Amino acid sequence: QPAHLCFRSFVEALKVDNDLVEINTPIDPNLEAAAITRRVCETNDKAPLFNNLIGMKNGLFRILGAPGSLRKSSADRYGRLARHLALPPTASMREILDKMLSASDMPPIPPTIVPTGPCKENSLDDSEFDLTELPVPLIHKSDGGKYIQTYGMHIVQSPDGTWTNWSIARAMVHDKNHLTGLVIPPQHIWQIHQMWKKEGRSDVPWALAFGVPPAAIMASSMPIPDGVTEAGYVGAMTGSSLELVKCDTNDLYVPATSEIVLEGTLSISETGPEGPFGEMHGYIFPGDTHLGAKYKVNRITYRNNAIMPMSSCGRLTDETHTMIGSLAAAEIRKLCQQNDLPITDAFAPFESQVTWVALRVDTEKLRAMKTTSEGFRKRVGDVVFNHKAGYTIHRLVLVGDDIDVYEGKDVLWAFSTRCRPGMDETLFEDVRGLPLIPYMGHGNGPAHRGGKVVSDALMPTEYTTGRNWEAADFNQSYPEDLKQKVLDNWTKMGFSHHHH
Amino acid sequence: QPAHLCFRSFVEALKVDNDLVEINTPIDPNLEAAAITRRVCETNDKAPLFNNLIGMKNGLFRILGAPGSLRKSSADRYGRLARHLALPPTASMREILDKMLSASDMPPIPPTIVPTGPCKENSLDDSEFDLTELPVPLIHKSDGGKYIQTYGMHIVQSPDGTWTNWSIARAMVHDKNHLTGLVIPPQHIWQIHQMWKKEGRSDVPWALAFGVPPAAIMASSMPIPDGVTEAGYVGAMTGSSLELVKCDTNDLYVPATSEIVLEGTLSISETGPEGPFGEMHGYIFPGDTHLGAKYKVNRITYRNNAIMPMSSCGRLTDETHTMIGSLAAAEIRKLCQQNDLPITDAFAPFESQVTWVALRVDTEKLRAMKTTSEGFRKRVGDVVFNHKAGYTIHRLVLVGDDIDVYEGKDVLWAFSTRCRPGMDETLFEDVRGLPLIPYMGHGNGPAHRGGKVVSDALMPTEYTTGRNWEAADFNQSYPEDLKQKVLDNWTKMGFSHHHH
Ligand SMILES: Cc1cc2c3c(c1C)C(C)(C)C[C@H]1C(C(=O)O)=C(c4ccccc4)[C@]4(C(=O)NC(=O)N=C4N2C[C@H](O)[C@H](O)[C@H](O)COP(=O)(O)O)N31
Ligand SMILES: Cc1cc2c3c(c1C)C(C)(C)C[C@H]1C(C(=O)O)=C(c4ccccc4)[C@]4(C(=O)NC(=O)N=C4N2C[C@H](O)[C@H](O)[C@H](O)COP(=O)(O)O)N31
Ligand SMILES: [K+]
Ligand SMILES: [K+]
Ligand SMILES: [K+]
Ligand SMILES: [K+]
Ligand SMILES: [Mn+2]
Ligand SMILES: [Mn+2]
Repeated sequence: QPAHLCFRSFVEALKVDNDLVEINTPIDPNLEAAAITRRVCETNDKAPLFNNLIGMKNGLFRILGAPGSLRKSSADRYGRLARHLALPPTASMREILDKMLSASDMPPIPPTIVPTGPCKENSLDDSEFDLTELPVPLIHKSDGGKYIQTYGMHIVQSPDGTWTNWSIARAMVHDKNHLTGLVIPPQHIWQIHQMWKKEGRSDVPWALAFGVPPAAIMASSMPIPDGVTEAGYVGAMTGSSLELVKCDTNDLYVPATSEIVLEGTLSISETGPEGPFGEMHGYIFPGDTHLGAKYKVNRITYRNNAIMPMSSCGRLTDETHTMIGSLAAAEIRKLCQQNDLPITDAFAPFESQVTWVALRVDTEKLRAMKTTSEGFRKRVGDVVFNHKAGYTIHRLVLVGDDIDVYEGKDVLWAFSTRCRPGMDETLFEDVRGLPLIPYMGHGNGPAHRGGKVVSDALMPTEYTTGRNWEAADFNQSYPEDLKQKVLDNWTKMGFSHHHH
Repeated sequence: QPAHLCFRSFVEALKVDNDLVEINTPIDPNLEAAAITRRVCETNDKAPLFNNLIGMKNGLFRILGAPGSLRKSSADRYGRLARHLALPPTASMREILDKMLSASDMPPIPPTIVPTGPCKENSLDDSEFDLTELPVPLIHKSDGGKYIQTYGMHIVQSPDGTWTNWSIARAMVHDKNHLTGLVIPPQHIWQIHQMWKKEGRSDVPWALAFGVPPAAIMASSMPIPDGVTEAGYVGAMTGSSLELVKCDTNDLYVPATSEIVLEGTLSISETGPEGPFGEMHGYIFPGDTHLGAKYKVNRITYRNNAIMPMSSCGRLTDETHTMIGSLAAAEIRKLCQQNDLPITDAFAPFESQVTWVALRVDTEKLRAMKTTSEGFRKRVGDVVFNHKAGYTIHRLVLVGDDIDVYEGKDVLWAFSTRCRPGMDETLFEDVRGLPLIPYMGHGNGPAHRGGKVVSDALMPTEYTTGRNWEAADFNQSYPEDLKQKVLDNWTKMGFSHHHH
């Protein structure tokens, strides 16, 4: 089966790519696996596969770290993401995000139910497993639990059966048969949870599948619209109906090739201690435990020689940056276009800790709108910050057509030189904020409200008559024939490969 | 003579350092020399020495580009700056800025007058030179003139004789015996010019010395206090009295080893077209010519085989970043300390196009002040933005003790995660602004006023009880013994030199 449709095949793809380090000597899931993975993420090294995890029993489990993190080379920087999607390993960010958006104007391709798959090779009933006895990692030294769930997919369905959501949300072991985790507004797992709570009759049927088809974990990390079943969106994007098997203990359906599946319920009434956790923005607040949602596990099924993917998240660069930021930016690009705004490209610069999105403006279209910065900033921020796709983003930077938003240095240049602090910005205090950002939940103001801004790095003539500068750079401040002569004589004169 | 005291010796030092490319074939001063130099600056290559400049006659002149730009290696990144100051080539930014500040609490060491020096080896009187016939560079394709002056020192003295200022300000050729250039508030050349204008009796005696002692061009680029003669400050910093010779046609004194000296007057009444120029923030606005100050040249003296230093300035990284930004930041650090503010370090991140300064706070001292963000931001911004040392800086970022302000990635991390937009910021609209920033002079508001901000990236507990987080990074979220084990086993496991 293809790498984008089968996690086991994805691991083989990383090996073939010379992008895997297999570690066959004993590694402790208490911090060691995650420390190695953290080092990998901070240095853009090969992904680690821990084949000999201290505490692994009866097949549960090996760990793959850094599944969606960056490669060292510029030419295949995003190759691990490309390998989630059947794209060439040299694919650009633009090409990856376009692939992720391509299903948004296609009919869904609903999944196909099959009678069995590798995820049924082994099972443990409620008398046979204990989550406290598995080699669940302690990911950061101050975490408030062992975070089993950093790269699996939660599966919950609306009470009326019409929407099945797949998403990533963290969860940690509570006791032998429970997890606690984040379930917070406006996330779809929370929206669905609320539907069950208002119905008031039963806990939410739930499954958590680890080592799912890579294309499915990508959509799990993307804020596709309310009501849209991720499986059919992935089917459309990949051109293939995903094969799913029914859970044993409930009527949810999981990918046939899932490495590990937990089946059970998400409580509509119970909570338990959750966190703290070393989060996407690079911080942990030791001791800041709060009550989180509580999951009961009734059954485990798993592949022979199951592999658990793990994100050792925090400071740059890991899945919480490459996937959360970029996929939010993609959805924001589309949202803006659907609201008739002249946005061509969007990206969350890593330098911003993926709290900014830079929006590239088609300034020919902007000029035709015969508008102003104040008005335009207001319109953009209203669209984005009132929508779920804008949840994680606290600063929008509007830039003109000369800026490549996928290049952080160029975004920082434009922001620092073209947006006058205060005057060229509009603050938004009556929008939902992301509490996980330290300046929100641990800051001076409301944890859940405000703290957002549109920063307009469009110059005045971009609204009127057109760009009225040239850059003072090699590219723009010298004629073509001279530039080429300089380049052609560069090594001859005594000065200093694409792939590397 | 030492490299820090003699420009010719500095050029030899760069050669010895394997940090020079000598180009002995003909190079056109019309764009080609500056294009090569621009490429060097954008790639951190070796400095170019153009020994065969088309139009060089009777010894005027060779060009050295990129004299204060960066080296490629991390270990000697700032080595060219270190070579201005007799520091080891591995000197840190902190060490360079401390050297530049060291004279601020020392007695001046006044200069020594000597009867002659190399700068008197050749001369051209007013019947013998024509500035339009020298190989003056066109630095950017849209510049409004040939900018002879990008790395020399203007020398002007107060009418009462008590202050002699040395500074860098650009100037271009106007005609055979005049330059035009920027002379703008609050710069010392402008302050002195104003004194002569109010006296109303004569034009300002002036000299412009190119290829001065490297320690002197550093102080020329630094906003040392009003009234302080740079020569005595350099003397103190270097521990040696600078040797100066008298001009032939006026009573100013120039460094004995200056490569090229122009003597004449800065008019108190005349102006001429100046600019546009590709400036420090990375832009040129073609056609934006404005009236500038007008200089009359009466005499040229020069060394045999004179070398003109040239900054091909614009986008990162060149002298306008390494020297303007860093030296402003140094002076701001000292200013803050002298105003009893608990600042330990300051740097202008290159990523900000040197429009920001990050201020590292001693948060033990801050806690003892029993203050708040609003109050502290206000106090810091009042000190800095009401002072000349703050002129070029539009954003101050306050960070706590865990942030290395000399590392832009860490400044950007702290700004993006710890400063809530709006709430954690104070805008300053009634301060002098830097018109050269595009969002000022070519922006939506007053060109010369406002557009400044203090952004407080101190977390709330840094004002009260102390830091209450750990970073989710390799360094902070794993114990020492584990980190060391990981590092020791890194290459053994299969993962990937200081000098490179
Ligand atoms: C990739 C990824 C992702 C994620 C995550 C992760 C990862 C790796 C981890 C590691 C686990 C971390 C964590 C966190 C931390 O940082 O901790 C986080 C946060 C983030 C932001 C926000 C808030 C939170 C999470 C949780 O927990 N919760 C939630 O909520 N979310 C989330 N995410 C996101 C998501 O996935 C999206 O958003 C979609 O979109 C969903 O879907 P829908 O369907 O709903 O749309 N997480
Ligand atoms: C290093 C350097 C420096 C500079 C420069 C340069 C360089 C290389 C060039 C290339 C030539 C460029 C130019 C520009 C452009 O960019 O164009 C500029 C600007 C900048 C900012 C601001 C405004 C302007 C100059 C002019 O022009 N003007 C002035 O004013 N200034 C200046 N600078 C600064 C200075 O030097 C300081 O500031 C001190 O400090 C002085 O001294 P005192 O004594 O007064 O204190 N420049
Ligand atoms: K999703
Ligand atoms: K603007
Ligand atoms: K100066
Ligand atoms: K703050
Ligand atoms: Mn969803
Ligand atoms: Mn001065």
